[PDB]
Amino acid sequence: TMLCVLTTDAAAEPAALERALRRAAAATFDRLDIDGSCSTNDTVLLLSSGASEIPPAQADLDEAVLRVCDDLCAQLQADAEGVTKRVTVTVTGAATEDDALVAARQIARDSLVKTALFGSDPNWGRVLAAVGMAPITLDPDRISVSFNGAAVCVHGVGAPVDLSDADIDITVDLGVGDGQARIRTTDLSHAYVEENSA
Amino acid sequence: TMLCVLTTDAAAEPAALERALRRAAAATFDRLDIDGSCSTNDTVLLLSSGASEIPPAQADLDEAVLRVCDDLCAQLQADAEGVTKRVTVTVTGAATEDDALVAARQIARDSLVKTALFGSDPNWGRVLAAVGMAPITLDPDRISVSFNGAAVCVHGVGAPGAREVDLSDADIDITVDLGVGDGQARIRTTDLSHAYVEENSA
Amino acid sequence: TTRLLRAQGVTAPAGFRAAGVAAGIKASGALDLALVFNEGPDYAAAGVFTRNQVKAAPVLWTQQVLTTGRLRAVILNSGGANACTGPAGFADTHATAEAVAAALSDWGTETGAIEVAVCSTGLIGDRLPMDKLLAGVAHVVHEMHGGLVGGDEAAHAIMTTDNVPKQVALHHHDNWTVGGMAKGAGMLAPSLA
Amino acid sequence: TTRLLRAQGVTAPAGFRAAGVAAGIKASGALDLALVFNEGPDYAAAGVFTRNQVKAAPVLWTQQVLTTGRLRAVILNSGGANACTGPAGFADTHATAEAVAAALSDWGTETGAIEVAVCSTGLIGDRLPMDKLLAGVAHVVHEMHGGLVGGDEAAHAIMTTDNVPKQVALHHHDNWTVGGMAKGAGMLAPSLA
Repeated sequence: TMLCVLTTDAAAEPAALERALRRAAAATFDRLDIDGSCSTNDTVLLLSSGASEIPPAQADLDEAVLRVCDDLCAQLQADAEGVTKRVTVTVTGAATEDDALVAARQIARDSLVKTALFGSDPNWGRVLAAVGMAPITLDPDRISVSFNGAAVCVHGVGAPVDLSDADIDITVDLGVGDGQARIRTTDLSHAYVEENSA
Repeated sequence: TMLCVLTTDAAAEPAALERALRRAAAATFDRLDIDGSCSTNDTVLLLSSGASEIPPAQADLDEAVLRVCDDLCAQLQADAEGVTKRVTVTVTGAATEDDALVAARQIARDSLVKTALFGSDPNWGRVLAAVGMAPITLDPDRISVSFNGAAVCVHGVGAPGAREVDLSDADIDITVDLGVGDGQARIRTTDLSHAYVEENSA
Repeated sequence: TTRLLRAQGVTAPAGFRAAGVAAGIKASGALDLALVFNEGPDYAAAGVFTRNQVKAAPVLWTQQVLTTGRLRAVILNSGGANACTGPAGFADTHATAEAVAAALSDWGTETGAIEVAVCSTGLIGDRLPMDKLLAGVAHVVHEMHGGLVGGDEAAHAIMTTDNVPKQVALHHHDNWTVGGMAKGAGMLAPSLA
Repeated sequence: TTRLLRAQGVTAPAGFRAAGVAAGIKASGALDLALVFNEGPDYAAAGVFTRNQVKAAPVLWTQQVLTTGRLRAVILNSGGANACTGPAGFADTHATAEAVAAALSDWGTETGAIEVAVCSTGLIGDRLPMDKLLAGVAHVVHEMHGGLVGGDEAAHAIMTTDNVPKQVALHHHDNWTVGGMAKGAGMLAPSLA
């Protein structure tokens, strides 16, 4: 379960808060996916006291709420159950932004990708097997996979990487458009398993 | 990867074999779901020599291929990577057959459901949380659940005794009833164990 | 001039008090009940909630309350989700909000239950220990304050399997601030609306 | 008396031979190459394949083969998926089917590549060791027999992370049989068409 309480002393009506919250939640919490299990209790609240007496431009209020939520998501990812790797899955070159998000989640949730990651293994094969199941526009012969900026798969085949560190970026380009999206996730560790079984 | 080859000495035209195989695969292999990861290589082939010189009725050919595939699915489940629990997830009372299958698969793939089962823990709340994410017609107040025949959830709340249900044995059946129709479906799955993680992270 | 800083939370902006107490909901004795209180002058609120078709009592309650766009307080517990607990679980949620409203009203600020958001987190399927929770409610109203440690305590009290709390505040150069706290380390794949 | 019997597989029905050999594809030197041969008189066949948009060379080749409704043999290797291997990987699949068809033609049954289904399982992204594979094709064709042990060696040869083979046969009371072997212990959630 993810609970979050936001507060502000900016002067803002409920409609102003709703916009800032819905934009931030779409970009941040909605793209945080640790173990692919969505809870019965998730809640995010945003309250204003207006104690500053200052009404911000809406764009600035939105940006402030986004920065807070995004940093909170970073903190949630860093303390996830059994975390050993802090993983970002970026999909670029999709037909649409939604396609990229769907692809990224498919990869992030996949149990063989997550275990390869726990093992510090730049296993692009498992990434391709995963993304191949995404319900989106896909050309297998146009896909590239990178781990920490190093291309290991290009044009859907192995290119002619040390993942020992905790931070891992996987970047997959689909070469079928300009849609892009990014998911924060983690690996599937013995620690995850033990915490959730014992 | 799942590879399967079937052979028959029954006399049958390609179209008869195709009907048999498609019907069997949909009911068996397509409902076998161990770790939620579909491979680049999966193949099922059905060959006929017709050496028996007997042309069976279509229904009889269908049933035989079905029984064979269903048994191989049981064997594949039983020897899954790091398996400790052979888990069958049945959903009944769904709005459609497809809804029940989508439900059953949502439960079977859930990492918290699977780790609870590895622990022999009847953490039925995890099953409710999982099923509530299925993109199906659902009424949370009409969900009932049994584990190995014992009630754990009744009309969306806990059954008395639920937390003492014994899941120590290797076989676990989860039956979830949705009270919104008569669509039903069954998935063969397994738990998520330390052995699975070790095998797939080495 | 704008500063985004960790180690600050819900009480960073003006007009908010918070606290966390151990109410004995958790067998361990750890902090398990948080309160966040808006001092005014304004009470604007917005909220988004799980898209899970199985929603806990406190979600159903708070979804209803947010239709007003107004909040005085948020009361949050760990040590139990109050989820899949049926009408009786929803009655407990209502009773919590009423108890917070009564404690605040007695403390000096007239509040109705409809102005109190309720959140819970923890095991699904058990009912809440109401004697402990209601005793905790009275306690936490008398501990809340505007200091940064009040925010810290509230952040700690909402933790379940978390090892550290999660807090941040954005200080805008135009002299307004957004503060936040969060929790969640597992069953963590939000889909909010 | 229709019976479903384990430890019996693809050579249980009449008109079928099989074998499995250690071609040196696996570093272990376990069995890694299997052959199933149809003796006729009929050669009817049907197939279904992964709905994954990323399809291995042998899936692409066998889908093509199956448009004829006709098969004389299936060659299957473990120790490598030959997946995501480009035009050259597809060439390797064709070279295997060609090799089997030639070897059958030498064995005594005239056969063309288009009559030979090809399956692979193992790691994704690596090329096959063709010298070793092709030497194994010669061996496996010379080894194939209609005995149960033939079906059994083939069921063993297709294993990767499996601990046991998977085999069954249904003997219908009208004197015909359906036999089967399978493998797969992980990356195991088929979606077939």
